[PDB]
Amino acid sequence: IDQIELHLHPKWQQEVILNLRSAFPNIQFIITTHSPIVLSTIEKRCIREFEPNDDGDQSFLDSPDMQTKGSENAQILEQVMNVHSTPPGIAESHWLGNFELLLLDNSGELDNHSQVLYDQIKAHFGIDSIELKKADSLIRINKMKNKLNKIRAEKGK
Amino acid sequence: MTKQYERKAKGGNLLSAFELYQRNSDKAPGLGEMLVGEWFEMCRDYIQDGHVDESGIFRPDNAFYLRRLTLKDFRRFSLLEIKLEEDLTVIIGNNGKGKTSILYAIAKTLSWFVANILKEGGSGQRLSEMTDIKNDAEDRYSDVSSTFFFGKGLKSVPIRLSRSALGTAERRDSEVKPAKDLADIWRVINEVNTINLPTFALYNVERSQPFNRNIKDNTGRREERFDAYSQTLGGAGRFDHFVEWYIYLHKRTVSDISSSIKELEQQVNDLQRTVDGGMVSVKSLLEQMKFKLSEAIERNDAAVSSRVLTESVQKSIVEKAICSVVPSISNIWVEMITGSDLVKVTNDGHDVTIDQLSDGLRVFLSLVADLARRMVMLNPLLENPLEGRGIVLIDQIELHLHPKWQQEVILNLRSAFPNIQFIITTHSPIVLSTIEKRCIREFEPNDDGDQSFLDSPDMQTKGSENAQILEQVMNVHSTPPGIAESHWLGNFELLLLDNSGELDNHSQVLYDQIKAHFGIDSIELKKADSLIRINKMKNKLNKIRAEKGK
Amino acid sequence: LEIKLEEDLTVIIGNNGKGKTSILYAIAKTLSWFVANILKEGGSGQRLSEMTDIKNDAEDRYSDVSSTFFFGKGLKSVPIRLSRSALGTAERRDSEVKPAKDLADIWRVINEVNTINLPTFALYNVERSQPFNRNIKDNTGRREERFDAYSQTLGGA
Repeated sequence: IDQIELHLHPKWQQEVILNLRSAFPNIQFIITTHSPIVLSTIEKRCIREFEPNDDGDQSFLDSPDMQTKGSENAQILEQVMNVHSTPPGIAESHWLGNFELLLLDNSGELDNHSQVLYDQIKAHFGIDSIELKKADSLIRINKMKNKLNKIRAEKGK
Repeated sequence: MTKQYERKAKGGNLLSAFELYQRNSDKAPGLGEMLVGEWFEMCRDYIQDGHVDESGIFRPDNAFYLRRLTLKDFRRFSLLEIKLEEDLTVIIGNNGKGKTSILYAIAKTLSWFVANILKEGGSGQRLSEMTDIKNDAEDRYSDVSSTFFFGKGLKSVPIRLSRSALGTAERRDSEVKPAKDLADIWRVINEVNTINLPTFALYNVERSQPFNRNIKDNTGRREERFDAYSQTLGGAGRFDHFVEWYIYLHKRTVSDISSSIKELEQQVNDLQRTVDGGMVSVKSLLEQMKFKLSEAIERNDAAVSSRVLTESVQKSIVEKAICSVVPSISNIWVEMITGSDLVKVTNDGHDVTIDQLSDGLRVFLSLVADLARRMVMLNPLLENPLEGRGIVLIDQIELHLHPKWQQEVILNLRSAFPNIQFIITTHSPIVLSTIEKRCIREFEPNDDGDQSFLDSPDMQTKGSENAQILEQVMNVHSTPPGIAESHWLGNFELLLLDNSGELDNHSQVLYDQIKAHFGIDSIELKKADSLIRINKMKNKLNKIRAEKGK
Repeated sequence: LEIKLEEDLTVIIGNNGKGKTSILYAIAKTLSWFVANILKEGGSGQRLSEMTDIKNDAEDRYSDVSSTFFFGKGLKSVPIRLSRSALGTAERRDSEVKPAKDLADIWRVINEVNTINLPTFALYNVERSQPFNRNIKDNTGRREERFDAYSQTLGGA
């Protein structure tokens, strides 16, 4: 079967391999795919991984180092398929990294540009977004660590 | 009669000026030439007028796009309305939800535009009665409605396509008169003084076709401007027409007029100097040669006289589109060394022909190549023909593409084709991670066709990650439910939560089994260690609180 | 390239232009000999083409596809080699398919003496997802014939 995930929603990719291997238990299936959701139902020993930087001169075709059966699809996408979970072509992806870099570039406290970009993150992702949740957790951790560093360096002289 | 028509034409409406143009076209020439000329020139300024922005991209002042679609008793839908976006609209949902059906309805609507641009009083495609009518529908007829927008002059272009059942004996009619009027003004201003026409293209999932190199019967002329409307809304792109057109561009960067002129004339003159005594027994070949020379001295005069872009800059613009959108390809050419004129592409490294490509780097190549070809033929008066108006319907844009290249397919398409309104359907969260929430029209999973409004998701998908988009927008879990190994972290969470937080025998053997299945460098084992130490931290804080007070 | 396919399920992953379709196509060309010699005595399966199968940078101008099958402890190795030389070359390379001929001849002979269960070889390429028309019904082959089950079982859809 070449590209078993053809035209299938990622809800029927979670069970296509299990259904096929339960109905046809003695057929040897040899299958190609581009989907971490299909790979999440397949053992690591059943996977033959092509390296991204090969020229066709490799003498073997090997399994990954990560057990994919039962793993998260984002973890399989990052590790097995060598693909970012969050896209690098979108400038809105690196906003949280630039935000925490700006927080460390300050004294750990919020200033004008970091507050503007945090409001940008707020108005982009929304109230219940986990990007905002990680952003406010970063604010809490760095802002309280400022007072920790101050109270430890007061007695250090 | 025309006293308020002149004011309506001066106010920024082109239909009234078109009516005065049509009334004064068959009037007395000479003295009446100036008024019909200035109203025609006003219509041409309204169509052609636009400006480059600060980004260097041509933006027309009067854009053309579909803005609202209504399906009544059409296929699985009872009554549904979609407010489509100006630039990108993504339709997502489960299998058998109706996303290939919305694109089919929009293609049936745009077929009338294509047909009435092509021919005066042409008839486009219409709805079927065996499939398009809703089963167990009490009305026994279906219709689709579109409300196209063509600037401030035409705020609404209402088109209805109706069809009754196979034997219900009704005469439901399609309202295609504003489509007729808009395509008729496009055709008449084009034939008087050529204008940049809009493109319409449908790329259904039956563009995954085996490539046959020759298959060359292809009835029609591949250089004529109204060949970009030939089989455009029919599923597969005409990649065979593209490769013949590209071969003709390669052999028209000097070496085809050479063939039509020099060798044909020299064969004809050799026969003419042979037959100076007459003698039909070799004069038989000569009349065939002279007729072939006449046939090739046609199909060239229009190519020189009706030429706005030169025949090499079209090739350069098409190559720029290919190597800008399609990721692995970096150069594309035609080589004639063999004598079969074969097109070759450059992957990462090696130079291979089009037969030896993949089936996801060739299908996407055929899509981009056909769309760039149709825009180059249909938009000759621009410095970049890909900054042209149109509507393109792509069905499952993420077809046969690796998730590395689904992260940039939409960005490349919307960066190379800025003025196309794309109306796509996807099945992948990698593609939706690069698309804003307002461009997404989802179907709920608990849907049976009675809904009347497709709405955006509640979370922003642009810049979000695959796990969160897949769990909240696709509404499917990251860990698969069918794999019993995927519930072990949750079971470990419950067998820690019910106890105080110390590892008992069952929690210890579950930790050992999680470690043995996943490994030592796994997110599941790291998360289990984090839960163990935060529950020990909870117990330590509770013991310190109990020692402090009671 | 050397592949160590699993007994039950094997999944081949990688980018586009890595050769997974080529691997499945090579296996289908190998299994066509088994299918054709199950149907007809002295039959011939498909063979590698001269235009696409040979590498464009091959210095030897021939291509080999060497498969090794397993049929129990009694017959542990069934070798089969599909070889093809380049077009316009005086040197010609033959294919050694004799163990495949022997095994499929055995299957056909035992079947025609006393009816046995036959293995199911199938390829499901991207060549599927063609549109369905109910009106195409006229065909030759008598669909209820058991050996009609091998009718176009490989080659795509």
